[PDB]
Amino acid sequence: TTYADFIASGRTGRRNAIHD
Amino acid sequence: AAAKKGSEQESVKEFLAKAKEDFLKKWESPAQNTAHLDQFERIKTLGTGSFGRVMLVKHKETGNHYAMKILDKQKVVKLKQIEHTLNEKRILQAVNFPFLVKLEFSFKDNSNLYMVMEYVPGGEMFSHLRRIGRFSEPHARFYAAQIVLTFEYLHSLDLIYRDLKPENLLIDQQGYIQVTDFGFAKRVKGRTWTLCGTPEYLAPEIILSKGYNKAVDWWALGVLIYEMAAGYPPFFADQPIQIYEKIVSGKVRFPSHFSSDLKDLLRNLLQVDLTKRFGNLKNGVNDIKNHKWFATTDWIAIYQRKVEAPFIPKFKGPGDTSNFDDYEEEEIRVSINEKCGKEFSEF
Ligand SMILES: O=S(=O)(NCCNC/C=C/c1ccc(Br)cc1)c1cccc2cnccc12
Repeated sequence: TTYADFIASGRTGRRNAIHD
Repeated sequence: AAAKKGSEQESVKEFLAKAKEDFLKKWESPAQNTAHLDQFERIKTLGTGSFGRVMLVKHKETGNHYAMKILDKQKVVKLKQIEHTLNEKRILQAVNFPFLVKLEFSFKDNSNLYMVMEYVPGGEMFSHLRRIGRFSEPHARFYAAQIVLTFEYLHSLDLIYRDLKPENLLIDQQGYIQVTDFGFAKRVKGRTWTLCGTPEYLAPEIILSKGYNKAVDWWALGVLIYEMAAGYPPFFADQPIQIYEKIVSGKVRFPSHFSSDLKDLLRNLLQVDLTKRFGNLKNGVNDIKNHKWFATTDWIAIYQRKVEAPFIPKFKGPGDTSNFDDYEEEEIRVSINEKCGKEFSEF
């Protein structure tokens, strides 16, 4: 499932803004 | 409906003209140096970023709690965020809206810049969203309506916000949204070019170096609504480059549980073509406010905070932080030498 793919991904934690 | 210029539209217009008068006065003469670090007792870190942290503090003279953002001037300089930091403070001190966190004080010392804002004890939407999984459509609609009105306000002041995401939305004791993080907010008439924001939320025109305007905030709204209702963003991957390929491809898939009204709204917000993107057309924000998905929304009642929130955060007295994650604490050091004085003279 897409949800399961999301949960297994490395971007379910707080996402940083990109500066440079 | 979306095109119709009824008496309701005039009331909004009237309200916004007065709001612009108030804003411009503070925009042109910013509050400066309105407190000192020693006036505050530092309690606990509530969040961290590249060039500082936000800590829960207690104002000694009143006993009020606040969220104090501490920015290391040298780190700001190294990351080339000087102008963005000046933008952030000048804009936040000048704005006033029920869903915008208030800046109560600001000041600086040899080492750091400080922005003391109201403490919002319910924690980040991000925390609640990840834990619960996803919000119901009526729950997501309630939050989305607040962002719609907030963007209508900000945009009327020629402001672009540029960092919408659940991590920057706090839930107050009434269960209403407070928007924080004005680090990328900018007052611009017409076009701007800085590649900034958060990968999942970037409009295609930003990633394609096109030059862009307030329509990027409407696209970000599409991403936010999708993420709140789905539990995951419409474009995700393990690496940012992969996210960008998805964003520019022009393809989006919706969970099978999305209502057809919700899908239709999101097709119009997550619209690569600017001549077609909702929020960016002749009808402006009204194309959004009058969309079917928002039929049940009473915009004036939302603004007035009269609508019952779908949840109230657990509140265990003043100064409680159990709605926030724990972060490593670091002692605030103030150099004996002034750093970067010229660069931040207006702060
Ligand atoms: O703790 S926060 O920072 N959470 C909102 C954004 N998510 C955390 C990011 C913190 C952060 C700190 C410094 C930098 Br530079 C960048 C991000 C936060 C920021 C501003 C006002 C707040 C009021 N009440 C509670 C929290 C408040």
